[PDB]
Amino acid sequence: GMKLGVNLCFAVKRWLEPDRLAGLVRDDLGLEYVQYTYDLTDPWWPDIERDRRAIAYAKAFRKAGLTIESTFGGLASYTYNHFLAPTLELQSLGYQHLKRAIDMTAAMEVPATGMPFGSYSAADALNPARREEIYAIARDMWIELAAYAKRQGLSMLYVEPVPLATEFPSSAADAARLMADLDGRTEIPVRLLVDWGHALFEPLFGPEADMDHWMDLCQPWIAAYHIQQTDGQLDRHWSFTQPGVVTPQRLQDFWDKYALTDQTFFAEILYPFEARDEDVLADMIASVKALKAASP
Amino acid sequence: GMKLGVNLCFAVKRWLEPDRLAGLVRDDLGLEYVQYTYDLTDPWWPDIERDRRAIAYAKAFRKAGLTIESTFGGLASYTYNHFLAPTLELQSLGYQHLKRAIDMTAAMEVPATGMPFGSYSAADALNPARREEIYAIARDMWIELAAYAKRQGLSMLYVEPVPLATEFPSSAADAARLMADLDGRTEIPVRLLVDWGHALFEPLFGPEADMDHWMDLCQPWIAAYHIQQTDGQLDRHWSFTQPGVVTPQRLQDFWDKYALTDQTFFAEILYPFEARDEDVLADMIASVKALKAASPA
Ligand SMILES: [Cl-]
Ligand SMILES: [Cl-]
Ligand SMILES: [Cl-]
Ligand SMILES: [Fe+3]
Ligand SMILES: [Fe+3]
Ligand SMILES: [Mn+2]
Ligand SMILES: [Mn+2]
Repeated sequence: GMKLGVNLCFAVKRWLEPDRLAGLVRDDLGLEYVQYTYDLTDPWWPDIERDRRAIAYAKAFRKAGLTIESTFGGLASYTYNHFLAPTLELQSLGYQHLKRAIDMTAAMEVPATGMPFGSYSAADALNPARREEIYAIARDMWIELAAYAKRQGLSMLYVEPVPLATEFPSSAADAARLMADLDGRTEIPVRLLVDWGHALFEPLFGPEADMDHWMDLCQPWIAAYHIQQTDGQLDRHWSFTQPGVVTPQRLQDFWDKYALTDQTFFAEILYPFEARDEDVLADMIASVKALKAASP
Repeated sequence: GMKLGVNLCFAVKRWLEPDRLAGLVRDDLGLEYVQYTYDLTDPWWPDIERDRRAIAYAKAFRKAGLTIESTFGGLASYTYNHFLAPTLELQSLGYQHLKRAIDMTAAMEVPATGMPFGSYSAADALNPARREEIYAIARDMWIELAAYAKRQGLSMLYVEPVPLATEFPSSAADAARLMADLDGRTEIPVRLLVDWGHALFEPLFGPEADMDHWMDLCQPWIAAYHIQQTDGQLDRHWSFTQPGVVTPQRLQDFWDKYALTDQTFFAEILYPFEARDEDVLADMIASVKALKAASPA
């Protein structure tokens, strides 16, 4: 069936021991394809200690026979505005964040990394001229960072669109424009990672909260996915033990409809900090079994 | 009335212009006491750019007539395990995290900073020997960091207990132990900031999920609070337009019962990222109006 994976966001703060985490993904989840989260080792940490730990993960995962296909921004990263921030200095700290995340990913010998693109201030979000001026700087920064990433040995970067009018890209049309702006201008490809819970967010996208609309405008650029359960009313990141609009069969039918091959459906499931480790692990296991029960 | 303040977590990613943020707290929320969040300027950022931005917020708030009483950890910070992490290198990254936060706080001329103490890994959380080993290192770290803070001009550090058995301090008994261990050993005081949603978390604390139990074991050490609305079943951080067990009047009755004076009740309200700016702002204003509506004895 569908190529399933897991983003390690479920394990944040909890199963930190590299061999224990690899074993959990292999033996408990029965999954092979992994996306490593910045929420395990912060790009900003001094590089010696950061990379020592990130490399320990990379080694443990290789040894368990798992494939870390990419690293990706998480909640610590998403807290700040990065490339669409309201000052050049803050946008340059976005450059430096991603530059450092690229270094860490190269230390892991992982081929790709990505993140949401960034976020406008409240004032800037309301001002199209301001948005475009900021964006032009951001777009040039990603050209330079693609070149850097290529020199570090990476093969691809990703941008993850978001369900916010105050950020970019939000809509399938926004993502199409970003992808056109970068295509033929970057030394390695910059592609889209589309999160099902973002695309299906109804309050912002209404009748365009629809994955066919994403394929219509963006199919050729979508290189990977985040999957999660949601009611379409907030970005839930629920597991597949929970009810909502993203049934496992809906996922498998999309997979088959578009003849997908290597565009990993990474489960990106978030738990409240205060949930107990045993309950999170049980839930994650039942959730993966629910996903694997879809009929191809 | 009770001493209300606001933690700037509600503004993260949104009202970032320093004078607009300051004016919003002053004019729209009608408040004076502020807790600045690490979520606006990351302690890890390079010092020069980091302090330029942090200092711009400090100056704008001071000019608007607001008092930034402390800086405090937010979600970016809480993502990591820090002082209770399973390797000494990860613990040392927690040390450096707070050291850098102290640098940023001194640059702002803010007198105090704090955060939750840190977090055990899943394996270590179940090994009392490991917990003890890790904690003894953590405690020694905070001693050194209190010495550094004093040298940088700070007056106080805070630890925020949390509603997880995998972290310490969690219970009022944990918090009393940490406080007792550190009292007389630190060059400036290390005190508790208690979040009403953490103390009132029922699934962990059962009948000890209430604030009188916190005063019974910890009163002398609780120097500030986070207030939020909650149903007591998860750590909600709801605003005071929402139903739940932490009513404005209950907060005012607690404030009067214990003769509190300067121990600021900072509203710490969390909004989904995807909520619209104007909806967050409207709700925050109605929430602060609800809090001000409480009736003092
Ligand atoms: Cl572990
Ligand atoms: Cl703004
Ligand atoms: Cl440092
Ligand atoms: Fe996602
Ligand atoms: Fe809190
Ligand atoms: Mn999301
Ligand atoms: Mn909390």
